[PDB]
Formats: sequence, structure tokens, C-alpha cells
Amino acid sequence: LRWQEDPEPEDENLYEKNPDSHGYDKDPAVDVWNMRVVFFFGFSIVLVLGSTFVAYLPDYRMQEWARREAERLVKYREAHGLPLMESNCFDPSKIQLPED
Amino acid sequence: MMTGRQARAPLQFLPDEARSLPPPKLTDPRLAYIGFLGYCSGLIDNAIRRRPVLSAGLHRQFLYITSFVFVGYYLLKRQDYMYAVRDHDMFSYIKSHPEDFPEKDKKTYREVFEEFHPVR
Amino acid sequence: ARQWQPDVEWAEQYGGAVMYPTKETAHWKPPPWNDVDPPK
Amino acid sequence: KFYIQEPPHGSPNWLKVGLTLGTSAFLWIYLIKQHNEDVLEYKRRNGLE
Amino acid sequence: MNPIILIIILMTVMLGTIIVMISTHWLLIWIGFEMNMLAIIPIMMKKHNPRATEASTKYFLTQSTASMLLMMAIIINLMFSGQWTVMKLFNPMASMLMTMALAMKLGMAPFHFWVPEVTQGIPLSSGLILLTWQKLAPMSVLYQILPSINLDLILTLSILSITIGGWGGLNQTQLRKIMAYSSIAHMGWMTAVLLYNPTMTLLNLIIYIIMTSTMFTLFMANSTTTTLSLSHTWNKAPIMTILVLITLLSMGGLPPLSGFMPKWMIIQEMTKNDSIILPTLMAITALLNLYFYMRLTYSTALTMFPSTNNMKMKWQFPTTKRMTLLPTMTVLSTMLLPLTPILSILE
Amino acid sequence: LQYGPLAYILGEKTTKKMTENSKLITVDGNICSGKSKLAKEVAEKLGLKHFPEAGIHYADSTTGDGKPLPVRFSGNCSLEKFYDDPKSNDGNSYRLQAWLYASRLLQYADALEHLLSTGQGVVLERSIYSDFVFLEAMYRQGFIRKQCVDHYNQVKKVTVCEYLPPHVVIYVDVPVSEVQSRIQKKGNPHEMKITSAYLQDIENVYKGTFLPEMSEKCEVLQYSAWEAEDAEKVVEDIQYLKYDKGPWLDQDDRKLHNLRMLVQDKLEVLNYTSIPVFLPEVTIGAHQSDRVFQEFTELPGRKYRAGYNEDVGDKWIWLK
Amino acid sequence: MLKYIIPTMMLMPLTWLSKNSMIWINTTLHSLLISLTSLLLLNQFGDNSLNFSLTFFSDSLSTPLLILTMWLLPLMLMASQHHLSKENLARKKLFISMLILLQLFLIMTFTATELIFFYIMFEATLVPTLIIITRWGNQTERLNAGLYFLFYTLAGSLPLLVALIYIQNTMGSLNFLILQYWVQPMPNSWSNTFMWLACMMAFMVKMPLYGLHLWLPKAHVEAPIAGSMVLAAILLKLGGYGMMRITLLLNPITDFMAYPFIMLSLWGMIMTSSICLRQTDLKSLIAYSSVSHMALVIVAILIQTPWSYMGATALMIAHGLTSSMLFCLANSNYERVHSRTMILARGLQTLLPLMAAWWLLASLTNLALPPSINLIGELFVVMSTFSWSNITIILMGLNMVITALYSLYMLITTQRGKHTHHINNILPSFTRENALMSLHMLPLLLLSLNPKIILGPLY
Ligand SMILES: CCCCCCCCCCCCCCCCCC(=O)OC[C@H](COP(=O)([O-])OC[C@H](O)COP(=O)([O-])OC[C@H](COC(=O)CCCCCCCCCCCCCCCCC)OC(=O)CCCCCCCCCCCCCCCCC)OC(=O)CCCCCCCCCCCCCCCCC
Ligand SMILES: CCCCCCCCCCCCCCCCCC(=O)OC[C@H](COP(=O)([O-])OCC[N+](C)(C)C)OC(=O)CCCCCCCCCCCCCCCCC
Ligand SMILES: CCCCCCCCCCCCCCCCCC(=O)OC[C@H](COP(=O)([O-])OCC[N+](C)(C)C)OC(=O)CCCCCCCCCCCCCCCCC
Ligand SMILES: CCCCCCCCCCCCCCCCCC(=O)OC[C@H](COP(=O)(O)OCCN)OC(=O)CCCCCCCCCCCCCCCCC
Ligand SMILES: Nc1ncnc2c1ncn2[C@@H]1O[C@H](COP(=O)(O)O)[C@@H](O)[C@H]1O
Repeated sequence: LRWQEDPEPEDENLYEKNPDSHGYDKDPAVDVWNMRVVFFFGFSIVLVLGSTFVAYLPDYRMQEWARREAERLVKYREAHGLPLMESNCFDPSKIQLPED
Repeated sequence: MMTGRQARAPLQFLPDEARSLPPPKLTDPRLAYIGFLGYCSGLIDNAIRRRPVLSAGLHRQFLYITSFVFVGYYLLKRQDYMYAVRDHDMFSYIKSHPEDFPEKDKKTYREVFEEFHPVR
Repeated sequence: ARQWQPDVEWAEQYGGAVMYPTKETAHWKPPPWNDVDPPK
Repeated sequence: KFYIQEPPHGSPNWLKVGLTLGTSAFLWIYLIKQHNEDVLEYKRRNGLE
Repeated sequence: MNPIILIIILMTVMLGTIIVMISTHWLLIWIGFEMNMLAIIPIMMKKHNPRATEASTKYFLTQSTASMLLMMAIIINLMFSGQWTVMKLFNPMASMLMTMALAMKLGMAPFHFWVPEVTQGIPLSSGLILLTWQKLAPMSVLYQILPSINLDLILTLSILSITIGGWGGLNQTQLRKIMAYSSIAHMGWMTAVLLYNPTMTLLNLIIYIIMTSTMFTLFMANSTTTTLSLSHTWNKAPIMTILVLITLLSMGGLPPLSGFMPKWMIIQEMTKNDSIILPTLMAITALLNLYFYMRLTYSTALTMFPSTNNMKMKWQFPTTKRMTLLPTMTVLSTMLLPLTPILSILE
Repeated sequence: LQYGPLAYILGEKTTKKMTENSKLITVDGNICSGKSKLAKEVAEKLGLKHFPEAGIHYADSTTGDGKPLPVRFSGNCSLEKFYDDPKSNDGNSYRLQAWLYASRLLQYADALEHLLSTGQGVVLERSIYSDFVFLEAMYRQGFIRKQCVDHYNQVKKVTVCEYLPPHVVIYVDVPVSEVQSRIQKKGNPHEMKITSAYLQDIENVYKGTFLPEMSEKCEVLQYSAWEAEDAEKVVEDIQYLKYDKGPWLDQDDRKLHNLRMLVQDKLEVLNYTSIPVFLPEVTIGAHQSDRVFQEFTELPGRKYRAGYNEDVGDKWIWLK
Repeated sequence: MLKYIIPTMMLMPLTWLSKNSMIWINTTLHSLLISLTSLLLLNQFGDNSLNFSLTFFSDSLSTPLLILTMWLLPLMLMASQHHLSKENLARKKLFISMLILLQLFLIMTFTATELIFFYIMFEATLVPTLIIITRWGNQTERLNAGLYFLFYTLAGSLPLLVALIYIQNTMGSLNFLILQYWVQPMPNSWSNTFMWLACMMAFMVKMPLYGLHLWLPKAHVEAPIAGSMVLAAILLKLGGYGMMRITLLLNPITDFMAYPFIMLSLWGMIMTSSICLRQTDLKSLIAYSSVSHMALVIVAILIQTPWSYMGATALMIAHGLTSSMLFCLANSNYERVHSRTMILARGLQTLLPLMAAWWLLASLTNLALPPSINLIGELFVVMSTFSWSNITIILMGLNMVITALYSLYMLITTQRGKHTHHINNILPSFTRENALMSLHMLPLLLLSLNPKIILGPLY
């Protein structure tokens, strides 16, 4: 009988000693309060108020602003005969090219 | 590196010119971390002798914290002194050798040509 | 169903004089426990 | 009385407790005195008063 | 041993190391090494068994041969310089002989053949003295002669020490031989950064002495000399398994621990000097040291090897041992990396 | 702590109190030799301190409240189940013998600690030098294996070499039939299952192996059953001994200081009883050891060091 | 970022000063509060990252990884409190402390402004993960799993340390904010080739790359459930985050050096997905699916177009949630049948119908069902790789066949068919388990309503 050993215990069922178990703890009061903690600070606080927070982000990464500013600039350069965008990002007068 | 600096004044932990520097505050976060090391030493000391770790030997934990803060204050003073010496010798060597450190003329990006490498 | 913890077959791998026994390191018995040898 | 033998740590070693608290109080007052002397010497050598 | 004689002999070991550290004359360096060896021989023979006599004989022969080569380097320096000052050496032959002598005294490879033998033969306390305090006087003399040390020689000794001390500990189940090959690899790390920045040499020496003193104090506090007896520590004092876990993961060079502090700084000083291949090979070769450290953590902390019945008696008795500075050294060997710029005090 | 090298330096030499009353006396004999009062009778004539024979719960009697712990915490063995089923499958025989050897090693350490600290001699019953006779009787009766004898010999080889023999060994000749008569008059129903051949093997390893090797390193005093009833004759024979053999004569202050520094540290005494020799009689597996260790921690007075337990009434813990 | 590091640190007294029955409740409650507080990192701008200090910053790449990291901790505490119910109280607090310390290392791995602090936290995440796998794992092979996990990682990353210190000595700073403005083009040389390999192979190991992936099906199946959730959900994404930081410096050499590492990915996601067609172990099937999904992120980082980065970060967040849910479902069966064999327990929709609905939703998000962010990331990677080479759609589309053929096979083998007759310990689903599945799936579905917060610094 090699390496004296406790026998491997049986698989314990939380529903036998507690048919109203939520699966959190073998103590039923601790089980119900862990359920309330998980559901309140998980769903009522992070998910609901978090979805409300992300839904009302103050113009996340300026993507509304960038539209509205564009609605100004097109309106500036439609009326003044300018093209809507130049092929050059910078002024070609302020660039020294390497000579050739 | 700086071994020839501390050779005219040997075995001085803090020299006289180290008093021309601001000392570390007692609320220095490095010093607060060394005090936290003292508290962790007190906790390990109560743990290995199988005392209650938080409750037993508050005088002993307090002397651990006090001893680490006391040693670490002078260690931070010597640290700040040696870095101030490093910077002082750096700046004096740059000043006394202008021909080795020429004043660079920073060209703007309208003259600087960079090769464009397209990601396609 | 529970956690595996090492048995005698696993733990006797660490009991020899060396860790990887070769042909040369095969007659090496492990040293005595108090490191004291018989006087021969 | 619980223990069948008097343990080495049954009573606190009041000499050692007194040495511990005296050493710790001395190191704190010497540290604060050293720091006040250091900030006063810094403010004297740099005129930052 | 009579404790007055033990005090006098340990103060004489310390006196030999101090005479090496403080003296400006080569003859006094040699006298300090002779005094150090002469006094440390009865620390090795504290127990009077054949393994301590064998370890002391091998240690005497290696250190005497090293001191002969040291005095020959001193006399060749006397010829080619007419003086005795402890500074750079004025001849590459004397430089080679003194570098060989100090490499033998450190047990750096290929002169490493005594450190697992002598470390296994002697007790854990004298093994601690050997692997920590005897690595202070040759590192003093190496710190003092670095304008004359051959680069190729000290780098060959260093990387050969790191490789051989890496491969040596993989085949070990005895804790003292593990700490001895760990010593060989760490002295290779210290001497590889010697000519680039010797402040990092002193940093690695101090962090190594802290971690090695922690590990030997844990071994003495648990009374374990083999791997398989260290594996019973979870059933007796389970905090000691946590301490050997954090200290062995620290000695492997893993962040965020303080044993990552020297290694990284050594790499930080060898890439400045345009050496990229050599600290890379050193870092990759340190994974072998990490592997047998991880083997010890598997056997001790992360699993539970089967214990015996008589351990139930040792549950009823606490440790009355002087675990001197063990929480201090355990905190300093694990949680010192956020204080990494403290190394400037070693300048 | 209380004793160390500094106490030895500052004048506490341990031969300044070594008087002629400082005699370590071990009374031996068979299972019901009637020595059990005899030793105490010697301890009430010579003014010595009697230690009872180390059972399973001797370590329980020295630590904590002194009460015997439950047998799953101390021993994991039973003498009565050894008397019932000696050839048992669970290996109770050698497990009981190894626990008793560790208990007698602890008792012999307590005896030398009292002898070297106070100068009062100790009267023991069946010290570690006589513990092997039960091992050899169990091996001759086939109760254990040869690997159990090899494990015992390794543990004994690395533990008994650091100690001294007793000054006096008293042995009591009681024949096997008289032992069985005293067992039948004892009334213990487990002890009456002891076979005759086991008692004969105990007497044979006594008279053939124990006493011829102990007669050189100490002084044997071998009595019969009727003359061991009179303690005055035995103590009169003790008081007129000429102590000349054994290694107690060449013991200075240094050797007895080293012995006392070994002896007062109980985890260094018990260091080699738990050597990693994986033997199925004494190896307790990982989950059982973890479970019994965590149940041992939850005992009253066992969760911390011996002056740090609020559940038994230790005060001033924050200043200790 | 010091308003997130200090609450995570204060979870250490919160788990070590609690009552012996309240340590799961307290850590779950306060880690859910930290996860609610993690939404303040959404103060992102279309030009500038949210730059807190010299030490910590958070762009739109690190912010979803941080919200997922701080959200994963209560979920790991919920998953891990069943199989650690018989555990010693001290070892239970040690496990919770390793999860807390791992969260603490991750949330300042992703916010590290300077790249060697990124390296130190990036390689500090090994030790709590190593201790969790090799201590609270179940089988014999957890020790070999820890060895492979440790020594592929450090073999990949010890060249990365040397490469970062080279950048520190050459450029002058490993600040990512300085290196956006001082980045120099890395030319064609052998020195710069092994510079590229030292910068990339650490993250190629931790993604994992195909061929270097062998640490992962050992480290996922031998870990406990909190370990499996943190390796699936976060610890693979350290490689993607580090690649997206470090490929700034590796231009234009990447445009000819990424060719062997794209092929290994584009064929490797075919191979590992094919492996999932024949895996007898359910947890190994989820592991090889994780390799198959992170191969697309490797391709998307190495082709370094904007659509590819947007798809890669969406795919990382989506795969984190989905694979964490898949390991939790496999754990829900393993806590009843005590074996990870996928053919053992069958027909489990007759026995656990709502849990089979959670299996169905997790399998649909595995097979990239639109409009989930799984499909958003999958689709954008496929778009950018069609821009890379038009033939890649073959290797993409075939993968999207096989990714269906194990997502539903896992659904049909575990949940459908006739149930196993001789298994009768199939308990009804606990409220803890259904809560865990819902806390994985409901954020994954709500992120379809607003995917712009998980599309990286270049939305
Ligand atoms: C910000 C405010 C937002 C408010 C709106 C919400 C937005 C979406 C949030 C999540 C919605 C789905 C959640 C329910 C499914 C999971 C639970 C479950 O098992 O349900 C069965 C159960 C009813 O079954 P039973 O008879 O009682 O027993 C269960 C059976 O034994 C066994 O069950 P079974 O076999 O009978 O059922 C299996 C069956 C299986 O049916 C299917 O799988 C077929 C449906 C999916 C494929 C076909 C459609 C593909 C997408 C097209 C539709 C969307 C776009 C349409 C827009 C126009 C075109 C672009 O499941 C369903 O029919 C579920 C319907 C919803 C499926 C959504 C898609 C999931 C598929 C995977 C990803 C696909 C892409 C992402 C889609 C994202 C949409 C936003 O449902 C419930 O008890 C519901 C409980 C409360 C759920 C609350 C959901 C929201 C929570 C968020 C909290 C924080 C924010 C506050 C808002 C709260 C709103 C009230
Ligand atoms: C983020 C990275 C980590 C991932 C894990 C995160 C875990 C932590 C969780 C924190 C909380 C959750 C975070 C994500 C929140 C996402 C939700 C959100 O903010 O949405 C914003 C979006 C915002 O929409 P919007 O951006 O267009 O609105 C404009 C903005 N405002 C409001 C300021 C004007 O919300 C909605 O779209 C809500 C619309 C109404 C509600 C839903 C309606 C549809 C319901 C079904 C209708 C019928 C369809 C067919 C059905 C058939 C059957 C199936
Ligand atoms: C995960 C398993 C596989 C791991 C693969 C890891 C990446 C593979 C390549 C790593 C190379 C080593 C680090 C290189 C750092 C480059 C820094 C730099 O700028 O270098 C320029 C320098 C160039 O020198 P320099 O830049 O100082 O010179 C001055 C400038 N010039 C050139 C103009 C004069 O490169 C080198 O010095 C050498 C680079 C190559 C190194 C060869 C040795 C290592 C070989 C590969 C080892 C791979 C891991 C082995 C472990 C496997 C598992 C056990
Ligand atoms: C660059 C130059 C730097 C120079 C720095 C000098 C700093 C001080 C010297 C450090 C060098 C190593 C010191 C340790 C040497 C070994 C001491 C030793 O062996 O002491 C014997 C004793 C044995 O313990 P015991 O159980 O009673 O023994 C049973 C019978 N033998 O006890 C032990 O074995 C226990 C261990 C006691 C000593 C350990 C603590 C000191 C060293 C650790 C670092 C402390 C932090 C401050 C200094 C940092 C630098 C090292
Ligand atoms: N090593 C041992 N093995 C088995 N039984 C022992 C051992 N030592 C003592 N005993 C028993 O302890 C009892 C001592 O008898 P007594 O003389 O009444 O103390 C008898 O039952 C012995 O069999």
C-alpha cells in the first residue's frame, strides 16, 4: 500500500443541502448576498450605467466635430470657387526640393 | 566611472558639497517605499517565527520601519548627490570642450529630405 | 477529480546523486544525510 | 494557565521592549533633527529664505 | 569549536578581506589573501568528517596555487615597474597571471572545478561564508587592476563561467552544488561588466550576496541540504516555501524582482559599448540558471511532494534558530527593483 | 532565548555543575519486567528526575497543555492495533516503531537537556540505545519488512551518533513465562495477544546484541525479578560503582557545550527522523498531510508560537 | 492612471483583511467598482492620446484592453470560486492575490508610456500567471505547461530587452511620445534585420505565431479557469499591443521583413483551425481556436494599414470576450463530468437548455456572425488583406469556412445528439454560471451597438 493517502472525496452537490442555491457558497445567506452583489454591481451598475455612459460620450474622438467643421469648410470653398481639396497637403511655396 | 572624483576625498559617504543640494523630503515616495519595505520585513519576521503577523510585535515592526526609513534617507541623499555630481561633471566637460560639442543647426522639414516608403 | 499532487514515482526522480543519470553517473550513490562517512 | 511549560515568550521582555522603543524614538528624533539641519543648510548655502 | 576561537577565526577571515580592501601595497594584498585562506580552513573543518577534510584539501590546493600565481604577478610587476602600488599592472604577463590567480580564487571557469566539491563538502554556514565573503577580496583586486586586465581574457572567463555554471546546475539534486554553479554563473556576470562599468560589477556583487545569503539562511532555517528534503518544507513551515519561491524567482532574473536589477544594468552597460552579441548570449544562457531555479520552486513551493509520518512531531516544535536578517534579506532580494537608481551610491 | 555561545563565554561552564549525582540511568527489561516502578524507586533514592517511558504521546506531554493529542495528529498509529494485527496491510507496525523511536529521541534529548542544564541526573526507561530490540523482534516475527529495518538503521545511524550513552544501564532478567503471567495478571485484553516468540525475540536481542555492545560504553547492572523488587540493593550497587568506561570521561566544557547546543534545539534533534526515504509504512501522501496539518493548526494553542495564542489566554501579544 | 493602480493595490488588504467567508464577495464587489471606474479612460481625442503623466498614458488602443482587463477580474473571481471551495483560506487569498497582482501588472503594462517599463510589466505578468498555472492547475502536465510558457516567452523577450536598450542608447529615449516624433527610417542591413527580429519575436511568441504556438495548448488546458480566462482574454493581446507600439520604429524594413511571418500566419490559421476539427479535448479546441484567431491579428499588424489595425484591435477585444466565454462554458461542463473530453458528455441541450443557449451565442460569436465585433474585426482584417494581395481571400475565405466547421461541431458534439446515458450528475445551471456567461456575452453584444470605442487609435 504505497504512499498512505486520504481517499478521493465524492463530488459534492450544492443543491442537496441547499435547494435554493445560487452556486456561490455553501452557506445560504452568503450565497444569496453574493448573488445580490454580483447582480447589482454587475448588471445594475456596470452594464446599465456603463451603456448609458458610453452612449453619451462627449463626441468620442471628435468625429461629430470633424463632420461639422467639414460642413463649414466645403461651404466656404463651394462659394469662393475653390476646389474642395488640394492634392498637396502643404503649400508648395514653403517646400525646398532637392535640386536635380 | 566617477572613481577619480571621490579619490581626493576618500570614504566620505556624504561630502561637504552634498550639503549644497536639497535633501529628500520625508514624504519622498522612494522613502515611503523603503518604509513599506520595513513594514514588509516586519510582517515576514512575524510570519517566519509563527507570530500573528499583523498583531504581534508592534514595537518590532515599528523599529523595522524606523530603521529602513533611517537608512534609506541617507541612501537617497547619497544617490541624489552622485547624480548631481554626474551632471555637474557632464556640464563642466561640455563647457570646457566646445570644439567637441558643436552647436548644431537644426534644419526645418522644408529642407530636410526624407524618403517616402509607401505602405501598399 | 481533485488536484494532482506528486507521488513517490514523481518524487524519486529528484533523489539520485544527479538529475540525469548517464552511464558514468550511474554508480554514484547519494551522499549521507548528516554528511558523515563511516571511518573505513 | 494553559501551557504545561512556561514558554520563553510568555511575558514580554520589558528590557528588550524598552530598548526597541528607545532606539526607534531616538532614530526618529535624530532623523527629523538631521532633516531640519539639512534644509536649513540648503537654505543657507543657497539663500533660499 | 570553542566559541572564543570561532570568534577569533571569523574576525581573522574578516581581517584578511579588509587587509586586501584597504591596502595600497601588493605584499599586503598577498598577506590578506594568505590570512583569509589560513583562517577559513578551520571554518570548513568545523565538523571533522572526511568530506570537510577533502573539501579543505581541494580548497587549500586551489587557493595556494592561485596565491603563487598572484605573487609571481606581483614580482613581475616589481621588475617591470620598480614599485608596489596597488593600481594597474605594467606588464601583460603579470596582468594575465594576476587575472588567472583572481579567477582561480573566485572559482570562475575553467578554474571552477573546486566550487561544487568544496561547497558540497562543508556545512551551509561555511558554504555561505565561501560563496559570499570570499567573493569580496578578489573582486577588490579586479576592481583595482582593470586598466591592465586583458579584455579577451576576462570576457572569455566570464562567458565560459556563465555557460558552465548554467549547464552544471541542471544535473544537480544537492542544494550546495546548485548554489555553487549559481555562484559560477553569477561571477561570470560580474566580471563581464568589469571593464565596461565596474559600478555594475559592485551592484551585481551586492545583489548576489543578498540573494545567496537569503537562500543559505532559508536552507539553514529549514535544515535542508538536498532538493528532496527541501521539498518537505510545505508540511513544516509553509511560509518558507513562499520565501524560497520569491527568492529563487528573483535569482533567475525575473522582473519585477531585484535579481533582474544587475543583469539588466549589465546589458545596459554592454550595449552602450557596442557589444550586442555578448550580453544577448549571456541573457539567453541565464535561462539555464532560471531552469534549475524553477525546478527547485516546483519541488518546494508550487507542488506538494509526499512527506513522512514523523513530520507530525515537528509540527509541535517551533524554530529556535537565529534566522539572522532573514526577513530583511528576503525583502531586499525581492522588492528592491523600484529602487534601481540606488546603484549610483556605488560609484 | 536562554542558552547560547554567549552564555558559555560569560562563565557558564557545564562541568561546574557536573557533580557525582549527575548520572543518566536507563532502566531496561522485557514488556512486563516490573521496571516501571523500579526506575521511579531509583528516582526517589538518588534524588534523580524520573522520565516515564515514551509512548505515542510523549511529544504531546512536553508541548502545549501537556494533554495527549488525538492520534491522527501524533503517531498516526496504535499500539493496540499492533497487538491485534501485527502483519497489517497499512504498515502500522513500522510506523508505530518509527514514531516511538522519534519519541525516545525526543525523551533522550529532554534527559540530556535536564542533565546538562541543571546537573540533576535523569532516570529513563528504554532509551534510544535499547529501542532497536523491538525492531529486531518485529523483524524476526515477520511483522515488518527488511526495508523497514534499513530505514530504521539509516535514521539511527545519523541520529544516535551525536549523543552519549547513559552512565548506568539497569537490566531486569524476567523469563518469558513470568512475563506472560504478569500480562495475564495485567488485564489488558490487547496486551494478552502478544505471542511467546515475540517475547523470546525481545529477550534474545537483549541478551545477544544489546547488552554485549553496551557493556563496553557504560556499566550494566543485570538483576533478576525478585532482587529488582528491593530498590535499596539496586541503589546501593549504583552508589558504589567505579565509573571508568564509556565516552563520558573525556568530556570537557566544549564537547558538552556543543551537545547542549544540539540538544536544546528540538527541530535539529528531530531533523533526521523525517528523511526523504519513501517507505510505504511511514510516507504520508500530499493530500492527507495537507489535511492533517491544517487540522493541526486549528487546535487550541497550536496555531501560533507558544506565547502568542489569544484563544488560550496569552496577553500582551502586541509587545511580544 | 494612478486612480486605477491604487484601487487595484488596495484590493490586497481588501482580500487579506476580510472575513473567511466574505473574500469572494468583497473582491468581486470592489473589482466591479474598479471596472465601472475604468470607463473614464474613454476621454479620447481624434488627434491626441490621453496623456496622464511622464509614466502613464492611454490612447484608443490601450483603453479597450484596459476596460477588458479591469472587467475580466470579477469574472475570473466568479469562475474560480467553485473549484476553490474546499481550498485553504490562506491559499484562497493567495490565489485572489495572484489575480489582483496580475491585473495590477496588466493595467500598467498597457499604459506604460516608456517601452522598458512596458517590458518590465510585460515580463512581470509571467510570475503570477506561472504561479496560477503551476499551483492551481489540475493535472500532472501543469508543470510542463509552466515550463513551456516561461521558456518560450523569455527566449522571445530577452532579445527584446537588448533591442529596447539599443533604442534607448541610440535615439535617447524609449518614450513612445518622443519616438512618434524622433522615429528614423530603419534601412536594409543585417544589423537592422536582427534588430527587427529582436523587436518582434517576443510578441510573435506571445500572440502566438504559428510554429511558436506550442506553449499555448499546454498552458491553456492545464491552467485553472481564471488562468485560462486571463491567457485567452488579455495575455495574448500583450503581443498585439507591443507589436502596434514597436512597428513604429521598424519601418521601412517591415515591408520586406514581415513576409515570412505573414505566410506562417496565413497558412497557420488554416492549420490550427483544421486542428480544431479533430480535437478530442474541448479546452484544447478552444486553445487552437485562439491561435487561429490571433494569426489574423498578426497578419493585420504586419501589413500595417489603418483598416488592418482597426480590425486587429476590434478582433482582439472580441476574441478576448468570446474565448473567455468559451473556456467558462468548457469549465461548466468540466465541473460536472470531471473530464475535458468533448465526446464524453453529449446531448446537453436536453439537460441544460439555457446553458445551451449560451453555448449557441458563444459559438455564433466564434464563427463571426454579424454585426458582432468578431465579424467587424474579422471583416476589416479580410478587407485590408485583400488590399494587400487579392489572392489572400482564398486563405481568408477557406478559414471562414473552417471556423464555422468547428464552431458548430463543438455545438453539435457537446450540446446535441442523444445524451450520454451513464452520466447522471448533470446538475442544473447555477446562477453563478449563468451570471458568468451573461457577463461575458452581454457586453460583447452591446459593443455591436457602438463599436467605435474598440477600433484603436486611428478610427
Ligand atoms: C443600450 C441598450 C440596449 C438595449 C437592447 C439590447 C441590445 C443587445 C443586447 C443583448 C441582446 C441579447 C440578449 C439575450 C440573449 C441571451 C439570453 C438568453 O438566453 O435569452 C433567452 C431568454 C428567453 O428564453 P426563455 O424561453 O425564457 O428560455 C431560454 C431557453 O431555454 C433557451 O434559449 P433559446 O434557445 O430560446 O434562445 C436562443 C436564441 C438563439 O437565436 C439566435 O441565435 C438567432 C438570433 C441571432 C442570429 C440572427 C440575427 C443576427 C443579427 C440581426 C439582428 C440585429 C440587427 C438588426 C438591425 C437591422 C439590421 C442591421 O436566442 C435568441 O433568440 C436571443 C435573441 C437575441 C440574439 C442577438 C444576437 C446574438 C447572436 C450572436 C451574435 C450575433 C451578432 C451580434 C448582434 C448584436 C445585436 C445588438 O431571454 C431572456 O430571458 C432575456 C433576458 C434579458 C436580456 C437582456 C439583454 C440586454 C442586457 C443589457 C444590459 C445593459 C443595458 C440595458 C439594456 C437592457 C435591455 C432589456
Ligand atoms: C470596451 C472594451 C472592453 C469590452 C468589455 C467591456 C466590459 C464593461 C462593460 C461596460 C458597459 C458596456 C460597454 C458597452 C456599451 C455599449 C452600448 C452603448 O453605449 O451603445 C451606444 C449607442 C449609442 O447610439 P448612437 O451613438 O447612434 O447615439 C448617438 C449618441 N447620443 C445618444 C448622444 C445621441 O446606443 C444605442 O445605439 C442605443 C439604441 C437604442 C437601444 C437599442 C435598440 C435596438 C434593440 C433591438 C431593436 C430591434 C433589432 C432587431 C432585433 C431582432 C431580434 C434579435
Ligand atoms: C523564440 C525563439 C526564437 C528567438 C529569436 C529572437 C530574435 C532573433 C534575433 C535575435 C538577435 C539578438 C538580439 C539582437 C539585438 C539587435 C540590436 C542591434 O541594433 O543590433 C545591431 C548590431 C550591430 O552592431 P552595432 O549597431 O553596435 O554597430 C555600430 C553600427 N555599424 C554597424 C554601422 C558599425 O548587431 C549586432 O551586434 C548583432 C546582431 C545579431 C546578433 C546575433 C547573435 C544572436 C543570434 C540569434 C539569437 C536568438 C535567440 C536565441 C535563443 C533561442 C531559444 C533558446
Ligand atoms: C562591494 C563590497 C561590499 C561589501 C559589503 C559588506 C556588507 C557586510 C558583509 C556581507 C558579506 C556576506 C555576509 C555573510 C557571511 C556569512 C556569515 C555566516 O556564515 O555567519 C554564520 C552564521 C551561522 O548561523 P547559525 O545557524 O548560528 O550556524 C549554525 C552553525 N554554523 O549566520 C549565518 O550564516 C546567517 C547569515 C548572517 C549574515 C547575513 C546578513 C549580511 C549579508 C546580507 C546583506 C545585508 C544588507 C546590508 C549589506 C549589503 C551588502 C552585502
Ligand atoms: N518499540 C516498541 N514497539 C512496540 N511496543 C513497544 C515498544 N516500546 C515499548 N513498547 C510497549 O510498551 C509497553 C511497555 O511496558 P511497561 O513495562 O508496562 O511500560 C509494552 O506494552 C511494550 O510492548
